[PDB]
Amino acid sequence: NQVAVLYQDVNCTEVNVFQTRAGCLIGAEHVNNSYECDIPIGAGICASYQSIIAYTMSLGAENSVAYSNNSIAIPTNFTISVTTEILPVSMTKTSVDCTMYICGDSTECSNLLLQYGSFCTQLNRALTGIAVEQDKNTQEVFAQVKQIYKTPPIKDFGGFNFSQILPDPSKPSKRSPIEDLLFNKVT
Amino acid sequence: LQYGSFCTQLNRALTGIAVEQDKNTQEVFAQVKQIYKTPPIKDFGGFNF
Amino acid sequence: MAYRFNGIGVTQNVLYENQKLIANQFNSAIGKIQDSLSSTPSALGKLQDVVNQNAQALNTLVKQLSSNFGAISSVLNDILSRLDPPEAEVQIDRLITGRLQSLQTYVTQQLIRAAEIRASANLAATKMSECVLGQSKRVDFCGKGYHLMSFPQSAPHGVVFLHVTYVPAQEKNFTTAPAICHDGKAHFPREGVFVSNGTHWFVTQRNFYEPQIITTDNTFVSGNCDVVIGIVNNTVYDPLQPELDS
Amino acid sequence: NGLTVLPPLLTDEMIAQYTSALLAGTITSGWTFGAGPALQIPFPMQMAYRFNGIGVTQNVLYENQKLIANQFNSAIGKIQDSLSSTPSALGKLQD
Amino acid sequence: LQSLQTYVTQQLIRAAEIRASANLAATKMSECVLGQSKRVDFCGKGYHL
Repeated sequence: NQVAVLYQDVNCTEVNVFQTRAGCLIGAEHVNNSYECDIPIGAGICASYQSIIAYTMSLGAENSVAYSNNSIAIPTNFTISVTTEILPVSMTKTSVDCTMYICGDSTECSNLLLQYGSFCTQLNRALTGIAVEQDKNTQEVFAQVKQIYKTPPIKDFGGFNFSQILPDPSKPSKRSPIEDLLFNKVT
Repeated sequence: LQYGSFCTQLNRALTGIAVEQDKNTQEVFAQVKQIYKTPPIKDFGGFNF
Repeated sequence: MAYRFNGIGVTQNVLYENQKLIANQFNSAIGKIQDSLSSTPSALGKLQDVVNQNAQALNTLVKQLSSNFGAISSVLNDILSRLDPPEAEVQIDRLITGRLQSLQTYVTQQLIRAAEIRASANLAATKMSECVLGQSKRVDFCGKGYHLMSFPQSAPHGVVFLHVTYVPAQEKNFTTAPAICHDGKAHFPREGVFVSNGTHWFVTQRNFYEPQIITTDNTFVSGNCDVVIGIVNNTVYDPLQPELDS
Repeated sequence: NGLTVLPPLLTDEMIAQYTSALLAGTITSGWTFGAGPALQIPFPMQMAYRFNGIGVTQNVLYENQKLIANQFNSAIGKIQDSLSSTPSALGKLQD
Repeated sequence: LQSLQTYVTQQLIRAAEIRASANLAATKMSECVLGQSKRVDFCGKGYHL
């Protein structure tokens, strides 16, 4: 429950007191060591909970390659690596009735609105364009094959196991375990 | 205060821009986590850097 | 998978002679993917960011209906049933202008966010074409390392790519030379590199250590031993020589 | 009037340090440090690999090494002079 | 309020443009500095070394 306070663009003499280029920092204790950034303060200054400390951040470790005019390094083994990448594809399709929002069910308000011309039609057209764009996005990402392919019933691929990404027949959703976890983790 | 929450919207948009700038710089320049150094003697077969 | 090892510059025998180890590494990596997804909450923050931004925009739009914008009240029914048309017209004009301005701001921000989402979806379509339907040579486009393959998974309003790559490991130092001098001729490797462990000279492929005897089948000759800087003397074996010897 | 400017998180000296690390990595180890551990290699051999990349044999580089190095050095010097002598070079950042 | 809203909308448009430029720069740093590119005219005129 400990906190520190930063006052921006203020000198420390008009308000564990530290004067940075971002402002005046109260509640943090300044150290001469350098770590990776945890909470960015600014101008190269970061803060961390170790009490609360403020430090200049390090860019990384130091490494010097043993360069020579006749030396080489060759790998003798390898590693297989698997990594993830998440990308958003679409938004939710939302429609707004201009007259209902702006006037409700009153008629006098609508008669007065008719003096503003064609604003509501413009707004409706813009939202409709967004709504069709979303479906276009999903088509362009996912419908890249015109044949539905299935995997053979005997899963003999030379020792490689794909059960965590292939559909689960037990579930009613016919989703893979990883897809189940992904759909459960987003609220 | 009778106009509602316009000012909060404007501040939120500007804060989003300010965060995006630092994200841009990180994505361009911070592509290595090791700091490499050249050898003290610069003999690269005739190439001058 | 042997074809894909060829695609990154490694021979097929390297895959066929290590098939079980590679399969086990692949299976362990997929298992770790599942564990990491199950144990880390902030992994899917981008989709959650999109949802949160849209929801808070709608909440702000609905909340704006409680403002009076300089009129007597924010309720149309009360202001109509409390006043005559001559002044109700002016007050309703105030309300109408305020609500129209709020609606226009909402629509403008929605258009800008839609443009950003469209750029992201174009990138995802390019990745589905070039990492899932092929093997990519571009650096860091389909993961960190040398790209082998990729697998897609679907997520709410999004896509997840599992990139499988090759990473070198356990490197070792050797002495190297640009060419070999033999019989007053200069020899260069067809597809590898000359290496020396201190005593003997071999030729390896460049991404995996597998030394061979230097013969006339894995080298080609060009010029004499006078021009190249750093050439080394060593013998180049002739595979046809012992054949006619007997 | 309520206007203020926030400082960037990375200072100019830290961006310069990042670029110097990238230069040192590519000069001492080629493209290997971008895909795993950095593996040293002599620079003329790396340039021979890069000639192989565009469809030219290695002996072409090993037999013209001094000429190629001189051409490279002259090109870099001309880059420096051209930047120093033309004002409209950096128009985009100024815009 | 009108003046402030105009300023903020213009800033949002410009920020989108700058973000696109920075994404291009990040792709170039990955593919021309950390590797050798086969794409025509992506890392200069000629055959990229």
